[PDB]
Amino acid sequence: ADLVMSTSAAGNSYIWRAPNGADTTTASSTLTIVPTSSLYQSGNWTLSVVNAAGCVSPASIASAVEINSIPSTASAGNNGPVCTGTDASLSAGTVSGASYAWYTDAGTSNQFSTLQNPTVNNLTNDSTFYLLVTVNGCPSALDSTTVVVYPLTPSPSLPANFAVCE
Amino acid sequence: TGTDASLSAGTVSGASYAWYTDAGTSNQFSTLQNPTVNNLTNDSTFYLLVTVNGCPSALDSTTVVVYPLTPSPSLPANFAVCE
Repeated sequence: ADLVMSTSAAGNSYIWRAPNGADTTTASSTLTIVPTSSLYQSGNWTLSVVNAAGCVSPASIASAVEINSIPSTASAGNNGPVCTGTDASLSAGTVSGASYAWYTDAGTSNQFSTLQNPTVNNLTNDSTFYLLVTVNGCPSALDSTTVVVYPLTPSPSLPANFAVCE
Repeated sequence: TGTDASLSAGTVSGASYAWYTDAGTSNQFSTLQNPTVNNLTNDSTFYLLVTVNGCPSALDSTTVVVYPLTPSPSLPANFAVCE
């Protein structure tokens, strides 16, 4: 994600100091760092400004930036084939402390559940479900699963109505 | 032959697990400690990497051996008896 830092301070030019000493400038009160850059680094950032007389302000109190990694995905699946009309359950792998979120659509707007292994009610067809796993606020890609519904059992066949003598 | 199977891996301190369908670990199979395997009809093999603090630990192949098909039992040919 882009790293965005800004001030409200007035100045003619703004001086941005990276934790590792990298030092850049801009005319704007807002600096955006695109993550290809040598400045896309975590740690304590400081700012100082320079006015029209060429005078540089004291540096600001550092603001920490915490760049989090993107977690790996959880294994995801379900209990296996389900008889048409009955209940089923989903399954997700355990990772270190993380929240789980299941969605009813690939576009994760319709929240299904927040459980590690939620159940699914009344499957009559091959509904799919989508899993996100979030650690320290960072979601881990997305994992689709399909619960396969077995075909309906055909009726057994008996002889036609008949009669016998005593 | 024809049924399901499961894989197994030892527990180590916090580590991620990754199983591959090939020695060249480009085709991700699963990320579970002990994932299942569906429909084995032959001796498929699987490959395990274990990663700690970003460092993968060599590679470990396993083979799930599939038993040979049960032969059909043999009965006498069609026959008849009197009441």
